[PDB]
Amino acid sequence: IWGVKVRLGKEKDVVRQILKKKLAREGTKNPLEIYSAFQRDSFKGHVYIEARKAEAINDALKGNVNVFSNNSKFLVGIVEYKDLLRPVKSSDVKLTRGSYVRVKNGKFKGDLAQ
Amino acid sequence: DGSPQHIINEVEQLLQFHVATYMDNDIAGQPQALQKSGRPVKAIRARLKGKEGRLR
Amino acid sequence: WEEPRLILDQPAQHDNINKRYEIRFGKIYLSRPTMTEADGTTHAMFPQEARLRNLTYSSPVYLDMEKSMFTSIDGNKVHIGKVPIMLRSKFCSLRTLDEVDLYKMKECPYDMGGYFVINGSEKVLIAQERSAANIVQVFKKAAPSPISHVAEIRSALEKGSRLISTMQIKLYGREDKGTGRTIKATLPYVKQDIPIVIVFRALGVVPDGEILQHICYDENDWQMLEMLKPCIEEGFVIQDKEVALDFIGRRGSAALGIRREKRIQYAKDILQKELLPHITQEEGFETRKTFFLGYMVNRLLLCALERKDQDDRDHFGKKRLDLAGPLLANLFRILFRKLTREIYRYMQRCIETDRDFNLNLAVKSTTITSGLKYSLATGNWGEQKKAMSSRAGVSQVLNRYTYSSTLSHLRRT
Amino acid sequence: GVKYTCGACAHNFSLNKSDPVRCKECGHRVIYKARTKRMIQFDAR
Amino acid sequence: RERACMLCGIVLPGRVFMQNGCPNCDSVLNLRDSDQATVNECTSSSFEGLVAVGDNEHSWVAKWLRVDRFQPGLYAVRVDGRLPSDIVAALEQYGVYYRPRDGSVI
Amino acid sequence: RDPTLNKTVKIRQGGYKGKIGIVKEANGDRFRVELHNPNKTIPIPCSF
Amino acid sequence: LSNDEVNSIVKMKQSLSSNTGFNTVLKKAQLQEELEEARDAHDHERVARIEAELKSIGAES
Amino acid sequence: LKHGTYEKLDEDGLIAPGVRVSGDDIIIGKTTPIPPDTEELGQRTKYHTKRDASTPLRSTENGIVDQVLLTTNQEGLKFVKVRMRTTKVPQIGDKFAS
Amino acid sequence: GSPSEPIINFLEEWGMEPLEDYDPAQHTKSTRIFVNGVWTGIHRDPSMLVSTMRDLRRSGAISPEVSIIRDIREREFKIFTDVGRVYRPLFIVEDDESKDNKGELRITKEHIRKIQQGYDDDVYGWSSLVTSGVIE
RNA sequence: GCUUGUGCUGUCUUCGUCCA
Ligand SMILES: [Zn+2]
Ligand SMILES: [Zn+2]
Repeated sequence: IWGVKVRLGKEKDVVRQILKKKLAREGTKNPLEIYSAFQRDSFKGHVYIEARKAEAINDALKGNVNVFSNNSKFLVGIVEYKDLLRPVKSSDVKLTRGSYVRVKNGKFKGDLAQ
Repeated sequence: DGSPQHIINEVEQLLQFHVATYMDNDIAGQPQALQKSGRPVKAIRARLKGKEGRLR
Repeated sequence: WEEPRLILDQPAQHDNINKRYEIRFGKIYLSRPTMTEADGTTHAMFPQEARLRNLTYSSPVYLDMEKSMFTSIDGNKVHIGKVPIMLRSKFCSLRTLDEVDLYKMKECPYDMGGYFVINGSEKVLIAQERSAANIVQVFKKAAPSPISHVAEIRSALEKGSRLISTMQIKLYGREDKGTGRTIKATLPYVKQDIPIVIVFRALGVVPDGEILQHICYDENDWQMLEMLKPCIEEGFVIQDKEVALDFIGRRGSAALGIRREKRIQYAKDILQKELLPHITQEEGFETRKTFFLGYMVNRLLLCALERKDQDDRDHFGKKRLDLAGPLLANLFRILFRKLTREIYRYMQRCIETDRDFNLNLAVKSTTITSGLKYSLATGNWGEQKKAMSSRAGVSQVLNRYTYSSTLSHLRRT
Repeated sequence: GVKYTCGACAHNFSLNKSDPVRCKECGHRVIYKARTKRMIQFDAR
Repeated sequence: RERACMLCGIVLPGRVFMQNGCPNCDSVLNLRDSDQATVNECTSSSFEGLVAVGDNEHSWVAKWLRVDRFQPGLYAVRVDGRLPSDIVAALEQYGVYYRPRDGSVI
Repeated sequence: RDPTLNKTVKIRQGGYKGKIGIVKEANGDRFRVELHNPNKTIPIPCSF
Repeated sequence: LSNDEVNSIVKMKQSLSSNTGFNTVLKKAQLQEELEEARDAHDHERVARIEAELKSIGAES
Repeated sequence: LKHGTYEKLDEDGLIAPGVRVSGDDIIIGKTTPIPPDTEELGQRTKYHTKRDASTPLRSTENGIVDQVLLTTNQEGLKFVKVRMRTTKVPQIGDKFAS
Repeated sequence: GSPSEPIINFLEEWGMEPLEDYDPAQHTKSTRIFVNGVWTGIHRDPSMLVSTMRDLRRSGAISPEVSIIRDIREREFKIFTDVGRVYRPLFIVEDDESKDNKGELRITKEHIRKIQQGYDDDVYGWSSLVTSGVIE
């Protein structure tokens, strides 16, 4: 797994472009030899691609404008693989009826409401 | 929340850089902390040295 | 017209259609200075009004942009900015006015012009003194240094008169120290110095006798031949053109891991271009470059053998003065490159939406307008964000305490 | 209430702090205030 | 407008789920032959962690997310909301065990 | 507050007879009057 | 008065304006600009008319 | 407000040419608006809504107002220039040279 | 600033030989020719060449602000059309030995009278003096 | 019956003055 720094707010765009290129080049003489790619909202500015060769990463990033000029790629440690996909604030279970909450704005700004 | 060690290292180096350039912005061998106008930040050390410094 | 073609390509596959999008720059159109009011009307501007109302005396610049849509299966005047006008010049409104209308316009007939009016303030450009380009200068390095003499040349293309590259030929080894007195040549985009014999072979002249034929011009001078002997001994290890080019290509500061053939091509590129660019730029024209290298080495040897004094740095016939023309040309080159990059970025962003852009929206005239206005108003002769580490005082407020002081300020360097 | 004078055609007019600063007849954008009415005295020295 | 299918984890537009169904979960949810009810309950528009998979068979990420037997496309690490009890019981009738991707179950 | 502040005044006696001025300071009888042509301010009793 | 009304009044009086030194200088400058535009466009017919008009307007004292 | 005088200004906030001016006197009167305080508790005509931004004459200078210019800037707001004139007579301590 | 292409054309017209036809052993007495700091060729009769270039510049064929320099000691002949060179004018003394006017100024009272009148006897100003060969 | 109001930016750059 390699991680590459990209411009802020374009991570999902890079993910979709990588998926589109992988689908388009599938079944060709030189297909995009990658396996998966993703990103996390909390880990801003990082795009993680799972592959086996650095040339595959270079081919995947070729033709993209959100990637910075320098090859800001690093090797993700194997122990970090589980941490990259661990969930966050998932235990929570929506709002509960009958609870007392406060109002952020409006004419009743700050009044407690059930 | 969640701890990828590389991101911890990046943000903690950013914190170290901010604390270091808050006191000394003339560190040799690294770029200076700059203002939005491009002028360098006036650190505490630069307030105390030179003809216009606190002492002289 | 220096960079007249912006090019965008897109090998669309979504039926392979290779599409090239390119825009050409045409003619430049200038006008007399105009003033645009808040209510929307326009009228001809004169310098007294600009002085009284704190306006800028400047004129719009228009450029013809032509767009073409190339596709292979396998456009009018755009306003690019406002340039301040120098008073009493060919493009000033006061050039034509005779003595009577000059009085009616509240202009003094004794006023001579030669300045600009930025925000109602009179600014004068001060001539900048620089050393001449394309001349060989040989200097003596000081004692606490292995180098004893240096031969440096700064190269500038005739079109535009802009510095490109600097090449030095150092003479290592002190008198009776450091064993042999080797001559190493510094090359652009090369991390470590190179002996003269290796680069001479790389240009395409292998035999050592012909290297001496190029360098020296009188065989009976045994002293210069003796001084060149250590260089021949050091360069004897290389004996072929291609290995010499490869040796150039390893140190060429490029990305690590480049293949041998690509290294040789990179050496050929960095040798044809950026090595004495003022001589020539085309292929197979390296004979003149070899002769000029021989000339530089001959000058270095002539100075090193105490046959001639080192060049006078303070000689005034080796200096040049930059007036309003060259300074504004350099500034306009920087600002136009910035505007072209902005147009490129906007075009790249717009092709995502796939629309027939007007091309009157990509151009930001505020770039050139604000850059010229800032540089003339503050005197910092560079980009506003690059104000730190930039030349200052190039533009000053005109002195008006007395007539003689105004004349002196207008003729200063 | 206050008198002015045009910078081009030297025409006199008045403004009421609500009109645009312009000459009435020739539309110049530059106008000048008129001299005061207070007594002006000098010591001739 | 895009929604993340709760069962298989794929992310597709909600109208794509309404018109064509989920290409993987159609065998047990019949999403292509169902109303907006099943689309709304089995797919959620609130998610996090967009994932694009090219080769399901050899990707360790696909095995870790249990999506190596599904169609390549957009996937979500975490999906807000869980499948209802009746749908869980229906899946248990088919012999398939449902493991929630909401993160709250581990 | 005196009713003579910031009012045009004329001097009738002394060494500055017949000079137009403006009252700037008036505390006790010694009115301070600026002179229109000489760029100066001079003390003067209210009687003058 | 508004800006548009003031400009309309100024244009009306300019139409009524028989002659004014400032306006004659401005018109002569505008004619000179039009003349240099015609000269740079290699229009040998317009430039003669502009020169004749300038000769008629000119010859001041 | 400032410590200088304001009686030399006209209705439009500008001094007129021909008037004597001393140091600190106000020659251009300008105000900027300010969100009013709780003075809406009742202040019939004496509740402050403006802050003074007037231009005084230099404290060391005095003279006569020579010319007052009024126009509009590039953006479209008003724009004033006031010129002061004075005569300087040679005295002990003035510098001369051949 | 002036273009260097007419200078190269004039030099090639008057017998300058390019660098590719140059052998340093054979040319032990030829003069190197530089144009704007670029060694462009060689010549074996520099006297006639410098005389022709100077006469052409004095007649207005070459721009008056072009530099024509002959270094006899170093066997070099340099020409500059660069921008930024500071120059001053001087009277020209007739240095031709074969002429009767040797050692005398080229400018006469006829030139002064023409300058005072303002026109030639079948505008006569400073540029007329410069292109007549009496000032350079 | 009517009473007088109480203060000031910062940072650079340039040009100068008197010594040296
Ligand atoms: Zn008028
Ligand atoms: Zn599904």
